[PDB]
Amino acid sequence: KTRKESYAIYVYKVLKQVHPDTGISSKAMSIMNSFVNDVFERIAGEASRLAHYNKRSTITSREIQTAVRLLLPGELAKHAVSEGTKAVTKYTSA
Amino acid sequence: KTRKESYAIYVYKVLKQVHPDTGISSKAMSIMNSFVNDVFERIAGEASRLAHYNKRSTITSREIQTAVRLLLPGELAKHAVSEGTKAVTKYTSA
Amino acid sequence: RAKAKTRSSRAGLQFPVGRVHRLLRKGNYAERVGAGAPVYLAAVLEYLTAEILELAGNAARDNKKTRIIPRHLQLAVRNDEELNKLLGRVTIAQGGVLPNIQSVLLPK
Amino acid sequence: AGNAARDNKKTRIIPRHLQLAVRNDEELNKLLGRVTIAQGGVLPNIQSVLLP
Amino acid sequence: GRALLPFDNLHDDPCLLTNRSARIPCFLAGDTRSSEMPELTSMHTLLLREHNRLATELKSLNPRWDGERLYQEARKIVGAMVQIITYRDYLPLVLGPTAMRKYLPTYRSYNDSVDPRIANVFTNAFRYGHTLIQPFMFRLDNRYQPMEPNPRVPLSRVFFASWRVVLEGGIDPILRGLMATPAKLNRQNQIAVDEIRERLFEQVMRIGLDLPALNMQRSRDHGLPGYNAWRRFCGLPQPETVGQLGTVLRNLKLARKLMEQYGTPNNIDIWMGGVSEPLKRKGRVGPLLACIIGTQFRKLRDGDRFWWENEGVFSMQQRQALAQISLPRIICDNTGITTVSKNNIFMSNSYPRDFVNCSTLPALNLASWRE
Amino acid sequence: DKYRTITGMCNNRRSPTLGASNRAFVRWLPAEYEDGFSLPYGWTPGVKRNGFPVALARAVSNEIVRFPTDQLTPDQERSLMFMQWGQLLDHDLDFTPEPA
Amino acid sequence: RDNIQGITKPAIRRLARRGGVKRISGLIYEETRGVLKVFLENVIRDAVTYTEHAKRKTVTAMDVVYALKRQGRTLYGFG
Amino acid sequence: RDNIQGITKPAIRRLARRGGVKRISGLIYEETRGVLKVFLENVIRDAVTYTEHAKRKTVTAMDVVYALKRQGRTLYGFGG
Amino acid sequence: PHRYRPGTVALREIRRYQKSTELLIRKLPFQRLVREIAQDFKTDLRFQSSAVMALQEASEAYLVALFEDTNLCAIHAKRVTIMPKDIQLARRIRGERA
Amino acid sequence: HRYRPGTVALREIRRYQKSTELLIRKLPFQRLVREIAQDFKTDLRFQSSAVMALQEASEAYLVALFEDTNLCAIHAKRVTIMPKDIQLARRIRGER
DNA sequence: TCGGATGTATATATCTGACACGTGCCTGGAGACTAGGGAGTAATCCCCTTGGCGGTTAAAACGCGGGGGACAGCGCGTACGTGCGTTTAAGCGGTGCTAGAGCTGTCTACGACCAATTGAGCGGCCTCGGCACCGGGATTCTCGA
DNA sequence: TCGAGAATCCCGGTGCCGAGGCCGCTCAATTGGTCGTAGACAGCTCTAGCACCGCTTAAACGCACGTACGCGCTGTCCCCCGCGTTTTAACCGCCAAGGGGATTACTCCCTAGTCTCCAGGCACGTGTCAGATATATACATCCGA
Ligand code: HEM
Repeated sequence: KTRKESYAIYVYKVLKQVHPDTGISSKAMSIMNSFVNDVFERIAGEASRLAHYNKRSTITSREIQTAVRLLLPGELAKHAVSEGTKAVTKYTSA
Repeated sequence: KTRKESYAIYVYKVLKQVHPDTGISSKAMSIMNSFVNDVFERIAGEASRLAHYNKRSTITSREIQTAVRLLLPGELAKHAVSEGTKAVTKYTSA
Repeated sequence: RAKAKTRSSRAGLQFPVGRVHRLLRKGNYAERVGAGAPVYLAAVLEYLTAEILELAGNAARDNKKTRIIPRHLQLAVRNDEELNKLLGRVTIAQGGVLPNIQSVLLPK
Repeated sequence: AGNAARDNKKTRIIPRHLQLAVRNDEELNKLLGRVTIAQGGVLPNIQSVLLP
Repeated sequence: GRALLPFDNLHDDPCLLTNRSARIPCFLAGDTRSSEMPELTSMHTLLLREHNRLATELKSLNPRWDGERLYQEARKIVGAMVQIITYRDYLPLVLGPTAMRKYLPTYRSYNDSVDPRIANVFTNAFRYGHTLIQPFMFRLDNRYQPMEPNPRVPLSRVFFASWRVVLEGGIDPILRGLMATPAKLNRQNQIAVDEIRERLFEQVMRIGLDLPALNMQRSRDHGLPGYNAWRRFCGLPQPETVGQLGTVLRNLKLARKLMEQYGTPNNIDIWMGGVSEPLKRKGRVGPLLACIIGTQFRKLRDGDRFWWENEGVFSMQQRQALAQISLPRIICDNTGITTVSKNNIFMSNSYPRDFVNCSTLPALNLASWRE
Repeated sequence: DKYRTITGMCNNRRSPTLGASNRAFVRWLPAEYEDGFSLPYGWTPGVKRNGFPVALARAVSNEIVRFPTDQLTPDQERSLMFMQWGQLLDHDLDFTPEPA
Repeated sequence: RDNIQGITKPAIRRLARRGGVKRISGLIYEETRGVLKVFLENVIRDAVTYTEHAKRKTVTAMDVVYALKRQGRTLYGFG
Repeated sequence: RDNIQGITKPAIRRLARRGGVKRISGLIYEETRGVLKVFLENVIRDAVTYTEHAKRKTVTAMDVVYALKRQGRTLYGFGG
Repeated sequence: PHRYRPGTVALREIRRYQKSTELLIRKLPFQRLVREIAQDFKTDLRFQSSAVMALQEASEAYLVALFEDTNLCAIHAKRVTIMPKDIQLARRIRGERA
Repeated sequence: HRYRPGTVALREIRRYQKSTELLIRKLPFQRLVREIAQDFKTDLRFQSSAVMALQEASEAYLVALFEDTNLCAIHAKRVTIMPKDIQLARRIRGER
């Protein structure tokens, strides 16, 4: 056949982290996969625009942080920033 | 001083083609420059999306033609398509 | 080496095919760009520019002027259905508005 | 979405619960403002003038 | 072995008067002017051959059909073909993109509140083609080379010379010459050639005619208004003095000559003002002629109840089949020419840079005509 | 009404005779005549049009249209099929008869 | 084929009830049919353009999703 | 620092006249001031974010143009 | 016999159809309409089932949102009935028929 | 001498629909922009073009909003615009 | 419903600053040549779309009675438009300073790019319990007395 | 308020099909070096943003009337709702063909990548002529007698 990658196992892992006794149907998983793809596309496109405006050839964590602050609304954005920052710290130490 | 590229001489040449005795101010030239940049970016982005959808890695004149068909409204699109074709054929003959 | 002739001259255009090709290559649109895509884009851009400039020049002439100002560009764009649909979410600086008044407010 | 499913006495998450979760949250509703969720329905809301 | 137009009998036939030795009379078609030059006769013969071939293929396609049904169906096909070719290839090359888009927007539906009658001014505003006439008739062989004898003939000797069609190799060289010869560019100092100005119908008539002078005289006879009246009618600014006329025409010598001959822009004839204006961008007429012609053709299209795009005239599959027709396909399908021009036949005039073999372009798929 | 009528009759329901053949032209502007009804301009010598003499059409053709043939400029983007199709379409549209 | 009448009056009433409408005038059914026809024409034209570019003869769900997304009407649930 | 009152009543009345409004109620002015403040806050916040990413201290016209284009309010004439 | 006053069953229907998530248009008529519309653009077109399902979902969402805006427009003019002028005003302000 | 109510209003409507200038004084608008930007970053500078672009965008937005408000007011069989019309126009547009 | 007051478009001089050319320089586009991977044809393959048939029944159509909203007319009173006089900062110039934007130079460390290895994730296969129907009673809301 | 009647809600069985967990592979993701350029500093110039002042004078601000419009308040009538009966076609289940999306494989044209070379397109400088600015005049319009 062929291979079709998707964000299904990772969404299920997060769901088991949050609601260990709750499952999810197939239509809801399709919706979640579409949501993840849409948000990825939005953030990556905004970051690419930011890099192009300043005449940079590289997408860095600064571009991603500014894209998150521009796109995500309200306190949501703030929280997201924290999460992202923590990852890039824990990754750099290890 | 760093050179600043713009679509000014070409817009002036087209204006002299259409209205040989009509001039244009500086604000109007800025507006026309912004218009040209906006339309270029719209068509190029749509063509890039079309190439990515069909798992191709080349932007050809078919992608540009379909982007013009999708973006430009009604009769405009038709005429634009004609003009575009009229160029490529000529470019191939020479 | 023969005398260099521009690509836009071979296609019979005024807009630059070479600059458009460079902008397509440097703009991070696709990995490769065909030979005929810049010609098509330049032709389409020149067509749109000529259309809007013709309408704006007519609007300026109707006003007994010689030079095009943003007011004439706004009058050209807003009086044309296709161009108004293309530029629906666009603001033109120092353009003003199209003169209209609702029939209800006029004296009867 | 899991909280919405639990309040409905259901174990699995269906698109209705995702719609209820998104639409009842201000930030998420503003983020997904121009997005349609399939088989999601709408939020129960009747204008007060229509009520008897 | 290919069909020709049926002959006609008349009390005074100019075709015989052109050459007594040959003794070929004028042809017969739907119009009495079908034999002024061999090129018009060639186009008429091509249309007749196309109708006959369509009728034959419809009879083979549908053998139960009667002759009247075949005739009516081929008549509808040829009418739709002419409409498609005209409104898709000819008018954009006359008006240009801006005028064509302004005066001929997207078709919507039939509209009975539109008057499809031909206006009086149109008969004088459609004579712009008198400025595109070359002073010679060109004929080419199968290799698009000058055909002998007489590769190029003066236009004064081809008027009503129907014998040049029957006895001079047929219509193939004439069509080949038409397809691969550039037209004449209308310039403000080169309006019309002397062949049609001093030698028009030289042999038939006692003295040569003057086509431009005939145009102005006929405009006067019909009682048409002046140049400024039409400028006001179409919505363009109306000049009054020499300077305003020079601004409108973008020329000072021509404005001075027009003023010294007429005395006021209100008196300039419609043909003079129409052909003295600077041409549109990618068009072959000025703003006033473009306005008149676009208005007339928009009225003709929107007022015709049998328009090929109207619902019910043709089936959907029939529409898709018809939308793929072309003049080169008809030209290389109904006679012996194999190499034809590509894309817009009205634009390709260089051999062999823009020619094809027409063994590649598709034909008309009649399979949707099954009853 | 499956096919067209040869004369083009009854194409418009409101006015069946409108658009048919052998009828008068449509005047987009009122006609002007040197007498007001049917006399063409230049019929009677000495009659000025709007305070100006009526020019001889042959004279206008002589001074304005006439140009030496040897500097004819061919069209770089059109063929003679342009002229031929224009003439054929015109012979489709209109034809004004005159008495023999 | 007059299939626009296949969208019946009770179906429009149900769609209005989901929207919170209590009383309905009798002239909004033709208006709703016209609105729906316009919307469907736009979306289907874009979807068929996307299909024709790929040299296919089948309109897939991805074509509809892209046609909706390019009009600012993103739809989640069909890929 | 109450500069929101710098948008005077005659200015709002002129803006309404350009929009074709014939009669204006008395409470329109406070509502218009609130609407304008909301719009300006959104646009200026986006522009300042764009400026800060570039490690600059002046808010250039291009930052404003990009901030407007983000909201779907493309502006022609300033910048490119 | 029993009878409900006008507006009671209407409110019951409003409460019932705002709680469900099903599709409110019959599937076969909508599929036929979609095919007839697509007939103009291209001939002999085939549709996946998912394509028609997506079109139906999008159309129903659009119509429900439009009816919400229309109800707001009707209530603005001190009415309860929903008239075509409300639909026209909502579509003008939204930017569609403007 | 005195004009009837609504006459000078129509004259002003015709006058301000022909001009292209800006209808808000520049200095108060610049002060307002600086005050608003004070809440995001401290000691900020502005190009003159930045303030001019902000003014153009704001004026265009307000004029379009007032057109929609006038339509909403006329819908309710009225001639004056009230805050409820502004709220309805904004809510239908999606801003609230 | 003809004459008076006000507002606005029009034709005629003055002056100025901004647009349209001219000139010098440099760097980005054109002309060659070569290498290799993307894509254009072909040849299977199976899958999923279309077309048909028959039965059950749920929903669309139609008709009727009535009541409750839509729309028109009529005061009434108040709040917004129009003038008019007074206050007040806006706009325009000119002067002066310095912050920071933009360019140049150097250099270093970070990301692209290979090759080799292996395990994470995807497809196919089972299987059992969460949910969708069934029935019934229970509780609630509505509307005529 | 109170009772009869629909309508909706809440419980107990009963299957059943889709969600969740297990193997088998294979194809990206990881690990380990190399290399070359993009970006991170520092200096340094000089542009333009900020500040301050004085003066017209056009704008804004109060204030006083009056009238036209927003807003309740009847009153009629007609049009939409609720309900019952009949008619229609949607829906479900099952069969049968075949068009046409997907995979392989196999080259071939076409595009990227590198030097050399110039012309095209910038920046900078200059001058003159559209157009903005006064000024008086001629209509066009509005309100009232
Ligand atoms: C090329 C050689 C042509 C010749 C020799 C020719 C000759 C003539 C002559 C002699 C007349 C009658 C003059 C008069 O009384 O008006 C005429 C009429 C006319 N021609 Fe041509 N013509 C030619 C081409 C064309 C073309 C190319 C067009 C249009 C594209 C055209 C359009 C007309 C029209 C509109 C009339 C008026 C018909 C009428 O009023 O009855 N002609 N032609």
